[PDB]
Amino acid sequence: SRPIVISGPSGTGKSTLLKKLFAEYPDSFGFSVSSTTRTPRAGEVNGKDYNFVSVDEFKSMIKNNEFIEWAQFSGNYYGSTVASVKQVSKSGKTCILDIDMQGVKSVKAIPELNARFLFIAPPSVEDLKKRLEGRGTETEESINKRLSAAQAELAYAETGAHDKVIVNDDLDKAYKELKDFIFAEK
Ligand SMILES: Nc1nc2c(ncn2[C@@H]2O[C@H](COP(=O)(O)O)[C@@H](O)[C@H]2O)c(=O)[nH]1
Repeated sequence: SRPIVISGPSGTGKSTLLKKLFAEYPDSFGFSVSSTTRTPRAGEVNGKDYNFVSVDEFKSMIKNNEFIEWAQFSGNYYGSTVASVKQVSKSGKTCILDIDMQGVKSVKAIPELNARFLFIAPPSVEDLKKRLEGRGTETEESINKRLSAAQAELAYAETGAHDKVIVNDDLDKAYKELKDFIFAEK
């Protein structure tokens, strides 16, 4: 039951690594489903990817102390709840939290959770830029901000804040590392 917090910039293939994990070990791990006020994307199931809540409900959740941690990103709110983590743990599975660097810093400050920290790094920031540009979705201005956030995360990883850093420069290789880390148990 030590929760594993996984973080890393989007574009690293991080969702595919976890997709594989939950495919191979469906009865061993439970995902912490965060609440968010952003709008759902095609493919996302409310209650599975996120619990999509209004701003009035997310404010009520803040005032009633329902979060382990919460942040804002691009004007929308996101947070991990006490009740989603508690339900996975009482099911008897290992809780996995997929959160950003602000979320990592916050859970670091909660000794009680006793979490493990795994960071999934891009091959390099230049490579991340190529993937984000190759998607065609982002603008010059959002990509620049994402690269600046990924540089801040890599500098924070060199303080020794995570228990393990995986460089995802090949999915199957990073997936073998991820399972080696996890099933080591501590
Ligand atoms: N701190 C924190 N960050 C989160 C949480 N859920 C998702 N994030 C993040 O906020 C960003 C946006 O996620 P997206 O909108 O793509 O699903 C990503 O950096 C992702 O890691 C949460 O519960 N807490």
